[PDB]
Amino acid sequence: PVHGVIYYSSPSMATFLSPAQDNLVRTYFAQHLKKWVVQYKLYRNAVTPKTLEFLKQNINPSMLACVDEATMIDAEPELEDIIVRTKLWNFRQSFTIEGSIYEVGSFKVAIANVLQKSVWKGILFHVTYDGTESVDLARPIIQEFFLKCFLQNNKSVTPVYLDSKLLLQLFKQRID
Amino acid sequence: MQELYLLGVVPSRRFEAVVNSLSKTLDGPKTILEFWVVYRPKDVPPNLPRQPDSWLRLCSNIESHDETDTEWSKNTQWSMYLEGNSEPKREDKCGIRPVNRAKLTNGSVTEFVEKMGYEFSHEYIIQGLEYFFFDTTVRIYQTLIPSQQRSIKPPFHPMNEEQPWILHVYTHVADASNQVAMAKAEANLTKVKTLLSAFCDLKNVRL
Amino acid sequence: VRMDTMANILYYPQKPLATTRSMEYLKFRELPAGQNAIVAILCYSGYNQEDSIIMNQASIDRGLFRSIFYRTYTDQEKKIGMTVMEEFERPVRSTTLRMKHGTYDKLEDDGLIAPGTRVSGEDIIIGKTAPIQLHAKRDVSTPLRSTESGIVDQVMVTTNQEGLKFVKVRMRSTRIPQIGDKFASRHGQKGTIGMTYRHEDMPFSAQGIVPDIIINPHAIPSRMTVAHLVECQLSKVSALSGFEGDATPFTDVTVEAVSKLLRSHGFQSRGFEVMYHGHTGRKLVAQVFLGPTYYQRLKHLVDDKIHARARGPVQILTRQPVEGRSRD
Amino acid sequence: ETHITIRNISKNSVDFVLTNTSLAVANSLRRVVLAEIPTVAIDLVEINVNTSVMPDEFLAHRLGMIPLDSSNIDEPPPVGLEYTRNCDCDQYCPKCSVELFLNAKCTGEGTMEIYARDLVVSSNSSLGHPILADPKSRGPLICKLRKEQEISLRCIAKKGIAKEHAKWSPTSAVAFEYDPWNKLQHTDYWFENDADAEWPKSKNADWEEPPREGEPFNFQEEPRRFYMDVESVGSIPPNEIMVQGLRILQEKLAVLVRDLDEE
Amino acid sequence: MIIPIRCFSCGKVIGDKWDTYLTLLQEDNTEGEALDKLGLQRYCCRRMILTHVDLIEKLLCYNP
Amino acid sequence: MNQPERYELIELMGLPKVTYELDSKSPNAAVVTLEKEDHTLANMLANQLLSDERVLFAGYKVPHPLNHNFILRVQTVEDCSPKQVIVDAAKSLITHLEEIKVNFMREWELKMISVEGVE
Amino acid sequence: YGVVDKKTVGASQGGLVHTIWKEKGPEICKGFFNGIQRVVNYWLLHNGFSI
Amino acid sequence: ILNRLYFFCIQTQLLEVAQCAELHAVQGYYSFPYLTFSKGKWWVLAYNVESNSWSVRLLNAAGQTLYTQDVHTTKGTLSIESFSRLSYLLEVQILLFNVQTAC
Amino acid sequence: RIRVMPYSTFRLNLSVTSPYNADFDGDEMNMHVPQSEETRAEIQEITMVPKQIVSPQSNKPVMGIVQDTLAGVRKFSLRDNFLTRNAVMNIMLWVPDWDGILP
Amino acid sequence: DPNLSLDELGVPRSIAKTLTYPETVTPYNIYQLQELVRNGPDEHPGAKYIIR
Amino acid sequence: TMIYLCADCGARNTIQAKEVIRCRECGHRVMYKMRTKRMVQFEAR
Repeated sequence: PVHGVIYYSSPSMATFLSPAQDNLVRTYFAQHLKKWVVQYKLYRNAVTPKTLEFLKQNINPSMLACVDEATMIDAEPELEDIIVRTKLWNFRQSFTIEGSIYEVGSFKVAIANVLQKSVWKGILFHVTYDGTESVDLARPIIQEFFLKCFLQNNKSVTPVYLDSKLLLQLFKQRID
Repeated sequence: MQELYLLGVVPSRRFEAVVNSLSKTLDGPKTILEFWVVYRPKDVPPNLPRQPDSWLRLCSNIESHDETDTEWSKNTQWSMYLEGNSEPKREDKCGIRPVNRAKLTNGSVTEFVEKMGYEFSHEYIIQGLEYFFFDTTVRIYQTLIPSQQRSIKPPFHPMNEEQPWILHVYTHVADASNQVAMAKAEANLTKVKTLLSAFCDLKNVRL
Repeated sequence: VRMDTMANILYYPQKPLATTRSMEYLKFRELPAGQNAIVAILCYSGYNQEDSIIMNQASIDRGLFRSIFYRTYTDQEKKIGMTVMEEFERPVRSTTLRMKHGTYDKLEDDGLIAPGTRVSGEDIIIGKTAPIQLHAKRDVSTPLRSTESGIVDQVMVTTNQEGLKFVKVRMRSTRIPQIGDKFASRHGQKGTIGMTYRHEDMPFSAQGIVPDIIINPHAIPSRMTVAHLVECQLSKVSALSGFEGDATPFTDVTVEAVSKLLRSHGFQSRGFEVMYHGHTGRKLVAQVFLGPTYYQRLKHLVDDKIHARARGPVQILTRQPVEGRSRD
Repeated sequence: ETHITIRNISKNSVDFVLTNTSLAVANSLRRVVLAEIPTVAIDLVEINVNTSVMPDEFLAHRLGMIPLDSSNIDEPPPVGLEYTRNCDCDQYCPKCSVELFLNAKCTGEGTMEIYARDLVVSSNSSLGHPILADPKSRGPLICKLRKEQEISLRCIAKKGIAKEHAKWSPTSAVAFEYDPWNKLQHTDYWFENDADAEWPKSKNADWEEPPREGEPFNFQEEPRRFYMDVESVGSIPPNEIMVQGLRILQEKLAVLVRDLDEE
Repeated sequence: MIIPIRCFSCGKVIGDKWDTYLTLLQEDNTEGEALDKLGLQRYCCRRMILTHVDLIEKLLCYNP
Repeated sequence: MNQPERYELIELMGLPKVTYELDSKSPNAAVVTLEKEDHTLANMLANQLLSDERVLFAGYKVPHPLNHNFILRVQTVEDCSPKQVIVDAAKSLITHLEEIKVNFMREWELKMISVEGVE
Repeated sequence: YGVVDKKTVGASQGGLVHTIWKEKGPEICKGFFNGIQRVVNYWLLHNGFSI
Repeated sequence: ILNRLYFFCIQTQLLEVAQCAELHAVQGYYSFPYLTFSKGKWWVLAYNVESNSWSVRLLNAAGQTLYTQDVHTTKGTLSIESFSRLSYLLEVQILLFNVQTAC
Repeated sequence: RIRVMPYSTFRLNLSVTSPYNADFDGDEMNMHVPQSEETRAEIQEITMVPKQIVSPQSNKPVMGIVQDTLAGVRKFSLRDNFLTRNAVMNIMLWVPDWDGILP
Repeated sequence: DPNLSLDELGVPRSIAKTLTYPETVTPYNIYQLQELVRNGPDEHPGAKYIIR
Repeated sequence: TMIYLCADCGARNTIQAKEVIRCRECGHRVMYKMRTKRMVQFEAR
């Protein structure tokens, strides 16, 4: 069940080209990076950092990645924000992942416009498919449908494996 | 989460007799068993929030867990609390303390508060009884000090084994902005106070 | 070097462009009051109205009429007695009485401030003490009027006679042009800034430069001040020449003369020029009289003239409100 | 078709001509180039010792305007840093702001003359390096010194557009002139004694008509053919500016569409 | 004090163009017109090196 | 001292960049309020937006040179939309821009050769 | 008919300003100054005028 | 809102009728209350019915069409859609006629 | 009625300058804020730039279009000045209470 | 300023942040009026002093 | 106590509180004060 989110230098068209496809549709696919910065120093990096991003995997778990970057605990609150707000912690220019996952058939295509606090970042694409096969028995052939509909100006970034793994994979684009 | 509450000691000699005046007429009994760690965020600079609530309180409910089973410390359910303090000028009135009822899901559990670097401090275990009235509930207390740090094995350490039963009616408001649940739940639990007054004398205590 | 109260200098002074052959003596070109500004008389927007002007922000950003405002605080050390001492010791919140809203956190061990510490607000800069458990230390130290800000140029500690110590503190405070500051040419065109348009908005045309400030055409015909005009037609002509154009009071030099000198460089023998709007790109129907001149950065700025009261201090004898200044 | 017809070029300016396009777009390009075009410039100095004659305040404002290399810029991570405002790091970090140094002293007794040369970047071939408009010189002048008047400055640049302070625009001015004779009469020339006789024909006037007749004048006619002429500071090559002009002008139109087709 | 650097109206850098300017109107027998040899076609800013006062040589000689 | 913050010129203070809202009066006509971006984007969707026969009105005007924004009214009347009229416009623009972005990157190096080289 | 100048939009006797004031009281009366002093300023912005 | 109940419950009905002959009725190509009907697997030739009325309105735009009013069109099911396809084959022969009329 | 701009001067309305016989030569003008809700009423219902546009000194107006907006009127009320359809539109967004209907 | 209604006057925040203008607590205000205090006297939409 | 600097020489006078204002290896009696360290926050506008 290989993951394969792709960043793109040619946005906008996802809202436009995918509906232009003659095929079927499903629901929402939006998620949100949220950079953090402790109001004082000390807690600066690593295990005890300014760094933090609760990660809004809105689509399924509804559970934030309560993660100070590579610090693995997860929770819905939110209430934890206020807990973190004890005369503490700020933000930084995170870029949210939001969109448009749709039913297709043997495979299905998650879609999301990506948004820096500076408004825009650049659309990501994903296609879930059966996992019994080895990584590339058909993944490039799946990418034939990344060329159908044709997709352009893709970034080289390649997160790789259900979808809970995408959480760590967010970092793969977050660390960029 | 604005908890509203009171306090009233029950000597153990009259305790279960009170329970007869309670559980027969109420939901429960439910024995409580939850291992605390009230970690203190020793931090710089002043003015620190420094208040007892400001110190963190990871809250591992374990009541169904074995008294000797080893997986507990980061597999059995945990929680966390800072909570706001009960209201100023809350004389005799049930104390109103907003609460962040944290929850968590990973093999890592405690670690994040030390990922926040927070130091260990005092610890105990809620171990009393609780009796429902819808969203409201009474929570009579038992808070034995654990036999060793991160040790779930009894006997534990009440300040006296002639332990006071710190009876404690309560409720949990979602948000304090409306007058509704204020006077409403205060009335219902004041009537609950009338019920306990048939066998006890609860009071507010500053927090 | 001169420690001096209230001083105002120019970041970038300039020679009057079109000047009279009578300044060589007034040593004026060596220490100008002026500053040459690509001016353009246009009726554009409505913020440059009835004796008022609108200036280009791009310019003020690179230094148009940027000035400095040194102020200096004098303070000696009176001694009557008997033998009553009064040193510049740093007030100690252990037996003073009385002085709040400091902060004295900015005084050195010397009880004096060190340049160039960013001073603002009612901050204090020196500290006094006058004898009378825990007694007794008074406070006759001088604070800093809130209305002022900025860093501290330098301090000079010497001796008086008298026979004690004697300190002087000077702080600098850059002052930029802001809506509401005065400017006027050398013809009594008292003007005030009405607005600050950024570079794009202003009529970029077609050369294409941009007016540094633009006065309104109704400040001409009634105040008959045809000199303001002439100067600008002549300043221009120290374009492709640099020939410092003399403006000598009575000479053969005429309008009809300078004009010929104009198309001589490719322009309109009369000052004018076509002008392109900043929003659209449309040519303006009318032709603009665009042409340099120097305007003088007048004193008395705005941030010194604003005033607001509301339950402030009051006299002791009459118990009515104090007068201007103070606080406030 | 075409759309542009360049004439002369140099190292600081780019003279050319727009063709099949509308007035709006013209202007809207003039503007773009004069304002919102990302660049590096220094926007924070810390002073240690300064016993020179230029005050600290006066240096900041001056050290600012001195142009720097920008080149690519909009192409992270390296060879381009994103605004220091929306950065993944905290406060100020070399990952989104380039550090500069100035340690000028005095070893002479005559007179010193410190130029833009004496500064020191870091060695991260950003850049970076300021510029040297002067011919085989050393850069724009900063300050003068006599005896012992060493100054010590820490400078760090951020990213900004003219809008935010005229300090950034890498663009001097622009010199357009659509309809050089007077086809559309978008202007009423002031006489004073004889019209087409007082106003000078323009160098760019020799590329059109419609003298003679008495057609009479047209009106179905819109202004096309615009004679622009962009000149850069020397901060970033002479377009550059233009090229990067539409890249962040298209993307400004897009913002719009995406905020209307998603919902 | 010293050339403005960056003309008031445009952006045309003028910090560079003076150490070289002064070495003509007093060292090459060319006119005020000579600046034209420095790329000063606009008014504009070119009245910048021209209308300027060298207020630092005559300020620098106050040594502390 | 009362100088608005410059950075508050290029950064929406939690203000929704775009806002689309009908009018009344007029019928089949809405009014768009782009914020912290104006005097450039606006002029285009006009002297170009009015080029679509589908249109019957083209607002556009900054309310005050202090607030960095601007409105845009479009009427049409009668079939759609007019959220679609301005987008069909915007699209026609981005694509008309490249028309020149390409000619530029094409004729540049082409008149770079005549001034010697080499290679 | 004719042309607007001070004769009619200035404090004249039977002045236009006078005539809507006075029919029908201030406002839209108060708006009159806002309209013309807004419409025209806007016209003039792109009409240019100077001497 | 009752009309919402009507069109929606009927939507589910037709979805059950959409099973065999996978007439997907994806709504992206127009968002009308008239509601799109479509087809499996699929330049595009549209498919529309309403009353229900068998108006084979193939369109893009608007391609050349053909129309019928067979059946009471209340009861289903899948077989009737199969008949629609049976018509649509003759419609393909008619596409060849469309190729004939081009010249 | 206050409100509320930035920059440290009092912006006021040009057509109101005549009554204050004073230009912008860097003049100062005083502001007195009422307190009690009973005076707030006086200086609203009796004294108001609006209800004061006609002093009884002369039973003639005391404010009127003057300066640039005036010079402008002439140079625009001329029947030599036509408006391109191109706006019109633009200039219609002041009125400020617009019928909505284009003339 | 050409852009203010006639009966309009531009008041700089610097001043607005130092005036008043008491205003008793109406039963219509309590909520609205409170927000002001909780805001601060340094935030335009704020206040100074509370009288009892 | 602190250090002071003379108007002419500039040599470190490093003189003590409450004494006499003057110098050491020279003359004149004034003196300014060394600039603090002090890395100071300065915008470039």
